[PDB]
Amino acid sequence: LGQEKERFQVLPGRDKMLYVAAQNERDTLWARQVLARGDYDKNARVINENEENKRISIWLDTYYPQLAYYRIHFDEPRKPVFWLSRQRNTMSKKELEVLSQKLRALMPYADSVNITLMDDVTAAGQAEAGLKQQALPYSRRNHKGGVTFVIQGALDDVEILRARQFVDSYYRTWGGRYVQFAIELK
Repeated sequence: LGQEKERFQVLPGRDKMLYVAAQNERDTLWARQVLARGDYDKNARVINENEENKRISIWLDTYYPQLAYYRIHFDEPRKPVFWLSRQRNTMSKKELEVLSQKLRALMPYADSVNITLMDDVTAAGQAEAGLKQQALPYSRRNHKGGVTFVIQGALDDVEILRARQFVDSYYRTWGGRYVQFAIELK
């Protein structure tokens, strides 16, 4: 990979394909272009966290429709970590091993998929803390199966930016399936 060794990871697939793991969309596009140039399109794929999370969510929409979960993390791409709700889980260890097996089959570059339970109260508390940290007025509204944090009042361009970066960061960690943020409209 050369000077690109820090941006990308090449992983072997169970499907005999090669996977290039990228860190963002701009690297993903560029990497796909390089592939589409040397004609490796049929033999290699470029992956990223955001796309893979969307792709697996589609599959879950049809196979595990009532599933209470957060997000998959790929800090170690050969061993992704699937974050599930601790409070809202209904499945036994055996059923969770089945899910993990089916997730592995969907990600040919993954040795295994670890299912890890995450606390809902913690999920919402980390959202609250980040808003308190920036002395942002907000209302926490608890609904059935989620929480909305409504950010209130006017904010300057800097504060609008700093709040958007917090929100973006939160979603990258937790996904947008449980806690959501919104901006007050008056």
